[PDB]
Amino acid sequence: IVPATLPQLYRQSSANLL
Amino acid sequence: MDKNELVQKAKLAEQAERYDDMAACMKSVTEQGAELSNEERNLLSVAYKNVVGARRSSWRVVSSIEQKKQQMAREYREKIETELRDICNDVLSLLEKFLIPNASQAESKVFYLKMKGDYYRYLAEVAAGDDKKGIVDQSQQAYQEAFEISKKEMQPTHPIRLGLALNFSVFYYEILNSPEKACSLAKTAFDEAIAELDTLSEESYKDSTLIMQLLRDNLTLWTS
Amino acid sequence: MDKNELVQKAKLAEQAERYDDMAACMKSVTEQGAELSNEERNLLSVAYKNVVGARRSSWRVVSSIEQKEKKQQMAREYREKIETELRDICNDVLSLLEKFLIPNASQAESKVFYLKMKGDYYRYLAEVAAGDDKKGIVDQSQQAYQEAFEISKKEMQPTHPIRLGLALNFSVFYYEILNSPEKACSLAKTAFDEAIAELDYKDSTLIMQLLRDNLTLWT
Repeated sequence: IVPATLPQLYRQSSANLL
Repeated sequence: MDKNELVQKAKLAEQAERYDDMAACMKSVTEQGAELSNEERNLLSVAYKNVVGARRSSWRVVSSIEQKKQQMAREYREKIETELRDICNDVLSLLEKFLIPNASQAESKVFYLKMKGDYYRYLAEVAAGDDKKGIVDQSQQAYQEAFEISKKEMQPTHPIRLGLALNFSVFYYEILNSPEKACSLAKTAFDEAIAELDTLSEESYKDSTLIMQLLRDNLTLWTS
Repeated sequence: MDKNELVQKAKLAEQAERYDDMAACMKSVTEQGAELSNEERNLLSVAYKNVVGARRSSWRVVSSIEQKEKKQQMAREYREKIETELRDICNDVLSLLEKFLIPNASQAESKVFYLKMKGDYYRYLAEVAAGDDKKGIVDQSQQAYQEAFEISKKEMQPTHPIRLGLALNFSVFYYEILNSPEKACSLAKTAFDEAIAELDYKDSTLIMQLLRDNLTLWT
């Protein structure tokens, strides 16, 4: 577990998903 | 030249979400000239799918903002388009120079010919009106050949056969603007696969079943 | 180039999640010498946050593999390559901050924000710092944080999000790099409590939960 710091981060369906 | 060191480094990259690096390793492995294993085959594909997919997603965003001084979006979209064409040409270069020619097993021939159909489909999505016909032709031609072979040599429940149907159907519906052909291709694949549903093992069922759920969703989506 | 066209293009890149493009746009704007507006400054920060953050995440992963024989040799080889990119990105930002962003800054709110960034980028260098230069790099991170901390105290109210974000980050510096949990816990508690009393903008609330999340994890 890493401590929190600031800043912080329709159609079609084809094979080989991401 | 320590291909295992590259197949290993490639596995390290995927873990670190550094697909550009992973692609560089797998492309070097392909360049040796030895036919890829089924494990290398799937690493080269995942690497390239993530690298080109980032470009496709970015292009769909910049080209959606273009629809609604937005000349800047058109310029950037041109940029992203060049990056995308460059990545497709790469994969297609590997496909013609090494993968397709060294493909001994039929399953790999279908997997490689399907990849060729997908990469030409991505080029078609961004093609100059002039070049578009030729590129569409190339994609359909690759998928048709993969199709014929999969029909001959694989069971309807094979995931490569099912994934080929899914992608070939999405090519007809979007690239060819043919809803009647696309729906028919997806329904047959689903129906033939469910006709032989009893064959799937407890361990390997999810591989074909997931693709089948997908054929159904496209069909549901296209019919409503 | 046109500084506003570059600023617009950076907004497009961010929407597209193309940060290296976003960073290239914002780096050019800063090089012009124009004082960054509270919008150009945020864009430059978000771009770089995401560039370096990708390296920081891959580093942790490739290290984790090292703690979890031929592969171990190759992982270190990869860990060093990612470290070199990370250092390079930090030094880029540190050059901008030191050389242009900090000197041009006139208002206190911007100066506190730039000095916090310098504390963060030195903190990232410290996480992968070579043992020899490790003491100098930590010294630099702390110094940047402390200088911003004092200025924050004398010019902002506790509720200001930049003052709050400064406390969060500076707290995490003490616990993670100085291994001084009482400071980090004590420093974090004071900002919350001061934030809780004035409590008179809802961006500060987001920060309070993060402070609460950390005192809690440390607890």
